[PDB]
Amino acid sequence: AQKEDMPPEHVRKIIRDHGDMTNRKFRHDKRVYLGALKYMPHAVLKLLENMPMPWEQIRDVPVLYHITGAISFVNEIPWVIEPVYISQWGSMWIMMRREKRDRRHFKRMRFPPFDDEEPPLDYADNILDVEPLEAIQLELDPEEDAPVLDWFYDHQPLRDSRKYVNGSTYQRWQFTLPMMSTLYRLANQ
Amino acid sequence: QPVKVRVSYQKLLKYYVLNALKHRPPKAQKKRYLFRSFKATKFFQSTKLDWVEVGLQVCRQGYNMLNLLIHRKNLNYLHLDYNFNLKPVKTLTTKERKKSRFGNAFHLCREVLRLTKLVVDSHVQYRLGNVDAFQLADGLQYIFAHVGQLTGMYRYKYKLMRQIRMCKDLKHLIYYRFNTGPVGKGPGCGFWAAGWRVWLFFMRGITPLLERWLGNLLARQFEGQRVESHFDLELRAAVMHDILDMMPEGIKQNKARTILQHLSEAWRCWKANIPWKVPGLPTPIENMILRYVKAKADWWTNTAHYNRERIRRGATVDKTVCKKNLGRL
Amino acid sequence: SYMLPHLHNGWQVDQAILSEEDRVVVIRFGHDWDPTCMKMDEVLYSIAEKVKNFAVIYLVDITEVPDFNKMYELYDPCTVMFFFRNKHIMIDLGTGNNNKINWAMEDKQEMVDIIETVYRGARKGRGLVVSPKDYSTKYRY
Amino acid sequence: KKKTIVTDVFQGSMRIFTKKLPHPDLPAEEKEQLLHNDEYQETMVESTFMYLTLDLPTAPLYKDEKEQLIIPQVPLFNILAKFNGITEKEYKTYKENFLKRFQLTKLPPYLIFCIKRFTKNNFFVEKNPTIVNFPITNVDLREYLSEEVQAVHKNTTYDLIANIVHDGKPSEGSYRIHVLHHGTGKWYELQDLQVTDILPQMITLSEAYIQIWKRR
Amino acid sequence: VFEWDASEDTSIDYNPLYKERHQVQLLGRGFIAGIDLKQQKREQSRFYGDLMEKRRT
Amino acid sequence: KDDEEADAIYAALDKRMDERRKERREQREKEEIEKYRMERPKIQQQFSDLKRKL
RNA sequence: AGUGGGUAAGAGC
RNA sequence: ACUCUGGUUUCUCUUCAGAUCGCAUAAAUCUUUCGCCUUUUACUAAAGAUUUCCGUGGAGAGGAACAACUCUGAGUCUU
Ligand SMILES: O=P(O)(O)O[C@H]1[C@@H](OP(=O)(O)O)[C@@H](OP(=O)(O)O)[C@@H](OP(=O)(O)O)[C@@H](OP(=O)(O)O)[C@H]1OP(=O)(O)O
Repeated sequence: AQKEDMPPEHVRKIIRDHGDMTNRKFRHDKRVYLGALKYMPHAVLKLLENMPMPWEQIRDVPVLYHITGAISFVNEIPWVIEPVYISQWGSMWIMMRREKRDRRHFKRMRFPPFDDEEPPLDYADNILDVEPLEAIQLELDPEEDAPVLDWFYDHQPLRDSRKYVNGSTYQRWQFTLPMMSTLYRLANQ
Repeated sequence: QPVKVRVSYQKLLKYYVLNALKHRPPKAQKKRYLFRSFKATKFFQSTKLDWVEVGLQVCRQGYNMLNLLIHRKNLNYLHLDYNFNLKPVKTLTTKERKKSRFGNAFHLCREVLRLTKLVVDSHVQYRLGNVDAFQLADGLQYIFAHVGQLTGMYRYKYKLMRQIRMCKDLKHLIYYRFNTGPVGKGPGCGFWAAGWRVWLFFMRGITPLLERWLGNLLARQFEGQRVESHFDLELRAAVMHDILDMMPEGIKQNKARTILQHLSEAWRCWKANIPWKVPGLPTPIENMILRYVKAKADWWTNTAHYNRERIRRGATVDKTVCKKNLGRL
Repeated sequence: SYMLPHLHNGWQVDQAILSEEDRVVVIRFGHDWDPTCMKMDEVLYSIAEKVKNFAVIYLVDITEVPDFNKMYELYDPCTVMFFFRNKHIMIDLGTGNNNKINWAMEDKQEMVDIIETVYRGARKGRGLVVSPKDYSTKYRY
Repeated sequence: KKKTIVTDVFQGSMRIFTKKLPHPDLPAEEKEQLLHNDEYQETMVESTFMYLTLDLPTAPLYKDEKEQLIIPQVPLFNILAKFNGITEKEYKTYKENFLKRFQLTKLPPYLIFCIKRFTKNNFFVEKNPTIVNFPITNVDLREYLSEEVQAVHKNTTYDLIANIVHDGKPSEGSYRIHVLHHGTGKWYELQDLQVTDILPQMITLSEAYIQIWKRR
Repeated sequence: VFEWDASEDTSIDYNPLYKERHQVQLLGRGFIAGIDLKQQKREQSRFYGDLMEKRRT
Repeated sequence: KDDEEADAIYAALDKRMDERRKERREQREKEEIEKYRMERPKIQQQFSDLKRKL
C-alpha cells in the first residue's frame, strides 16, 4: 500500500488546532512534536529555494507536513530548463528596465511590512479568496516568439510535453532550433 | 565607472576564483535521501499547497519553536514577537539578565527566521494588492541586498559578513548595468536572483550547525593548554596500571602508593641528575621504572625544547608556562 | 586521579558533604579519562595533603553519578565544587560563573589560594567569596 | 646472477626462529591454549644478510654510585650473544610483540657489523653513546654457529680491518674512519683531508659505527 | 566594513595603454550584457558603421 | 506509550541519514589510526615486554 | 560587527 | 518487404561513483602560518587535512503506471 495526498484543508485544520498553549487538548504530546522540530533549517531552506518567480502568481508546490503540524517542508527541488530560465530572466530585465524608466516616483515597499505584534495572516480570509495581481510578464511578440509564447511563463514551461521533456521529473530537456533561437533573441540582454 | 563598482568587480572575481581553486571532487555517497524516509515513517503526510500558505505556516512554526526554546526553564520574561524580535518584557534584574543568555546559534536562527518572515511577508503583501509585482520584485531585491541592515544576523556569526559584502557587491554589479541609459539612479531594480541564490548557498552550509544544535538542545538529555600535560600523566598511569595488574593486589594492595612513590622518587632523581638505586627493588620493577623514566625524560626534553622555541618566536604564552619552561631549561 | 578517593553513587556524595563539619569539601565533577579532568586530578593530588587540615578532596564520575548534572549544570568537561557545612559556596572568580571552577588551572598555588579563601569566607558565614586572583583574563602575553 | 661479487664478499646465511606472542593481558589458560593452537609456535626462516645489526643495550640513565658519570662500556661478546638459540629478543611491534631469536648459519668471508645508533625514541631521535670493548687482534665466532653448520666451516677467526666512528650529536656529526694497512699492519685514521697514524690501542676508544672484519 | 575601501582597488595603472582599454566593437552588432542597446549604439564609436555606410552601394 | 516510541523512530532516522558515508569515513579513520600507530605505538604496548617480565 | 567576561551573600515570612 | 521483437513514465529501495558527481557552490572541525589581540563565543586570510549539508550520475532490486500494439533491429524483406 501507499499513502496518498491529503486534502489541503487537512493541514490547515491541524495547524489551526495548534493555536497556542490556551487549549488544553494537547499538553503531553511533546516527544513526537519536538522530535521533528530539530529539522527547522531544512524547512527554512525549502521554501526559500522554491519561492515563486516574479512571473508567477500561485505556486502549488508539494508539501511534506508533520501529522501534528510541527513542521512543513516544501518537498520540491526547483528544477528549471536553463535556456528558458535565462530567457525568462532577460524578459524580466527588459520589463523592469522599462518600468523603472516609465514610473517616475517608484514606491519603496516598507520593511517590515507587518506589525511586530501582528500574528501571521491565516490562509483562509486574506490570501485565498482575493484575486492575485498580474505578475511581471513581457508582452511576447506573437510573430517572433511563436513557439515559446504558449509555455514561456508557465511554472515548469513544458512539463507534460513528452516531446521536449522526459516526464514529470523535468529532466533531460530536448528542444528545437527555432525555439532556442527565439530564447536567445529574448535573452540577448 | 566609480571606484566602488570596480572594487566590487575585483571582490566578486576573488570569491569566484577562491571557489574554483578550492574545489574538491564530491565524496562517494550511498545516496540516502531526505524527505523520502519521512513519508516512509508514520509521522509525515504529503499534500500540495500554495507556496505563500506554506511560507506562512513555516513562519508560524518557526515562531512557535523559538518561543518554546525561549521558555525553556520557565523564564517567561523574554517576549519574542511575530517579527522575530526578542526583547525583555520589563526591566529584568541582573540575575535574570545573566540567567537569560542565549548563545549565538539561537540568535542566528532567530534572525534567519526573521529573514524568511520578511520574504514571506513581501509575498503576502503582493498577494493582498498593496504592492505591484514590480514593487514586490524591488522589495525582494532590497531584502537580499540589505540583509545586514534589515536583520543584522552578522552579529552572531561574522563569517556571514562574507555573504553580505558579496551581496552588496552584486548590487553594485547590477545597478550600474541596470541604471545605465535614460533610466536614472533610483529604487527600481528588481533583479533579485543573485542575492537570493547567494543566501540559499549560505543556508545549505549553515543548516547542519543549527540542526545539530537544536537536536542537542531539544533532546531529552543534554550533552556537553593541554599540549604539555598530555603524555606525562597518562604515562605514569599506564606504568602504574601495569604494575598493579601483575602485583598480586589481593595480597599486596598496600604497595600501590609505595610504587607510585618509587616512580616519583626516580623521576626526581633523574631530574636532579643524582644517582638512584633502590637496593631492595626487584629487577623487573627497576627495569619498569627505568623505561618509564626514559620515556618521561624524552617527553620532558622535547616539551622544553618546543615551548622555548615557541616563546622565542613571540607566541602568546601564560605566566606559569614560562616559569615551568625556565625550570626545565 | 586514581590516588584520590572516588564516590560511586549520589548518596555517598551526600554523606561526604554532610559528614564534614569543619573542612571545606572540594569535589571534582567530571570523567577520570578527560585530559582537563586529568589536570584537575593531578593538581588536587599534588595539594591533597597540603590542605588536609582545612579541606578534603573527593572525585565523582558524572557518568556513573549523573544525579547532579541537571541541578549543578555538570556538563562542562571538568568542574570544581566547594561546600561548607552542607552549603555550596560560590567564588567570584571573575569569569561570570561564580558557581563552579569549570576550567583547568595549571598552578597549584592558585588552587591552594582559592581553597583557603573559600574556607575563610565560608567560616565567617558568607556564601560567596571573592577569589584572590582574577580569572577574566588568562594573562597570556 | 645468484653469486655476484658483493654476494660472495659480504652476504652470509642466517636463521631466524620467529615465535608469535599472544597478548600479555590474557588468562594463563587462554595463553596456553593459544600456544597449543599452532599459531604462536616457533617457525624457522633462513635468510641472507649483507651485514649484522648490533643492538646496543640500554643506557644506565643514572650516575654510578661510586665513580659518578661513567660512560657505559660493553664487551663485544655481550652484543655477539645475539644470533643464538639461548638468547631471544622480544620485538615490541606496535601491533603485537614477537619472540624472535636469531642463529647464524654460514659466515661470509668478510663480515660487516653495524652498531645501531640514532634510534628514534617516542618524540625525537637520540644517539646511543655506549662504547663496545672488542679485541682488535682477533675474535672467535665458532661459538655462535649451530652444531649442524660447524662441520663445513673451518675459519671463524676474524680480525678488524675497518672501523667507522660518528662523533657528535645526530643533528651534526662527523664520520671518522680507521683502516688497517695490510702491508704494514698500521692503523690510519682519516677525516676529510686530515690523515693521521693512530695506534691500535685506542681504536676501541670511540663510538664504533660500522666494522669490517676479515676471516683470513 | 559594509562598503569596500578605495585602497583595495587593483586597477591602478601608470600605463595609459592599460588605463585606456580599447573597447571592442563586437563587429558593430554585439552588445555587452546588461547595458541597454540604445545607449551602447549612441556610445559606440561607429567606426564599423562608417565603414558599412562607405561600403553600402 | 506513544511518546518514547517516537524518540526511537527519530534516532533511527538520524542513524539512517548519517549512514551516507559512515562506513567509508570510519574505514578511513581506522586506516589513519593504524598509520599513526605504525611509528608511535600505544603506551601500554611500549611496556608490554617489561610487563610480561614482571 | 558582536555576545558575554556586570548574579552581593543572609533571616524566616 | 515479413514473422518475433514488448515499451516508456513514475514512486521507492540497495550499492557504486571514477567524471566540472555540480558548465554550481556552503558551512564546520583540525593543523600550519597569519591579522587583531584580552577571556570564551563569534573572527581576519592563505595553505593543508577530514567531515557534515543542499544536490548528481550509473548499476541492481521492488512497485505502480498501463496501455500495446509496436518502435527498433537480428533476416531475406518481395516484385
Ligand atoms: O556607495 P554609497 O554612497 O554608500 O551608496 C551606494 C549607492 O547609493 P548612493 O550612491 O545613492 O548613496 C547605490 O545606488 P547608486 O547611487 O549607486 O545607484 C545604492 O543605493 P540604492 O540601493 O538605495 O539605490 C547603495 O546605497 P544603500 O546601500 O544606502 O542602499 C550603495 O551603498 P553601498 O555602497 O553601501 O552598497
